[PDB]
Amino acid sequence: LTNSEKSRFFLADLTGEVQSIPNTYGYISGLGLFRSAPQTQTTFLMDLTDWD
Amino acid sequence: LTNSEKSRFFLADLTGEVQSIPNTYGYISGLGLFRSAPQTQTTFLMDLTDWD
Amino acid sequence: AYQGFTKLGEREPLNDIILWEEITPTGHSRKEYAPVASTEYRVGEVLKADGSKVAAGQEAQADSVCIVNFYADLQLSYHGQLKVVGIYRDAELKDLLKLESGVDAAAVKSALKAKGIDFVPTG
Amino acid sequence: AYQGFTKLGEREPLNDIILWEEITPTGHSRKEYAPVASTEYRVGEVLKADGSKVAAGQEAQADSVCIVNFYADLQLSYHGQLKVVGIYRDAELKDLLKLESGVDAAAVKSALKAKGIDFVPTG
Amino acid sequence: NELTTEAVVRAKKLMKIRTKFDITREFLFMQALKGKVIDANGVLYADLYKQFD
Repeated sequence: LTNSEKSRFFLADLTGEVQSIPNTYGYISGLGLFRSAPQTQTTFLMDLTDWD
Repeated sequence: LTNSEKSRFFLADLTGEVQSIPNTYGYISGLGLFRSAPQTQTTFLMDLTDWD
Repeated sequence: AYQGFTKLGEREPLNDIILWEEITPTGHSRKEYAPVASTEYRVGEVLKADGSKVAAGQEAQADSVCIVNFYADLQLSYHGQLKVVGIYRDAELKDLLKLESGVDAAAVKSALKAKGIDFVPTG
Repeated sequence: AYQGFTKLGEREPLNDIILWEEITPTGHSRKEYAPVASTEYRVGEVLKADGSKVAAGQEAQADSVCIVNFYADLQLSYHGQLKVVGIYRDAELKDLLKLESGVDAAAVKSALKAKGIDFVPTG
Repeated sequence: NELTTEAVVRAKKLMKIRTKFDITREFLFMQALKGKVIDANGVLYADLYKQFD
């Protein structure tokens, strides 16, 4: 019971609360493929050695 | 707390209620002059006797 | 507030204008109208045959008196309904009639009285 | 003539577009306007010096961004205030803006950039 | 957000009716004290001065 429509002396029920939430995908992130490698600098280097 | 004046999503405050009862002057009825005389008929008679 | 004051509005009159009506099971004194066009209805206003109110001069029409508070803009009613209802047949009502500008009451009451509507004096 | 059902309304925008401003003892970034007669203000509406909204062609005359909700018939803001206020000096605002029909958004943004108002990209 | 009850309306209407009758009784008592019992509409019901000559 909040109020009527265009009259402050009558009432009406509530029910209400129909939430709508956007859909988010998390399959690749849920796969857990990537290993966390924290570092301190802003750039990092790697070496590539091959004796084919 | 009730709905605002022009918006259905903002709240205002209902301070209270002020009544204006009309004034009635009961004074003669409070004097208690007229004696109640319940009657079982639609009309009653009286006898007036006098001499000189 | 601005210009010193804001009034949120007098309450529209309720449906207590009834004192006695025929209580036929499917409605004897009640008749069914359709709101005409952007027209606001309250209780106790005299309505013509075609859902419209009685103006000056056309007092003889005086089909019925409204008993609902219809809101024109949303096309719903005082109770949340699609159609306005007035009372047009034999019944007794308080004389809380709502009349337009320039329309006298004596001709309106006489037209309603000849139809069956009687107006109890009100204090 | 009743179509579908009724929409009571949509919530007026909240005063939340302000992300940063020169907050001082007084309102350095915000100025007051005397509301124009029969004009209704919402949050995020661009105003000119006189206090009216920016129309087409007058984009260069943009002065401030309204941050309160005013009602024309009530002549009060939604906070029970008497005058409409808006951000005109240097500040950072969200990208949500309400412009009139045919109003160049880019021209309005550049005019506000000159005074010092910035618009953070909003998703 | 409180609804009105039938008992409240019943009591209010009954109180109004009782007060109406009380004020009517006071008016009629005053009219009788004046000497002629004239109803508010103006109709004469009992002219004491003429009855008692």
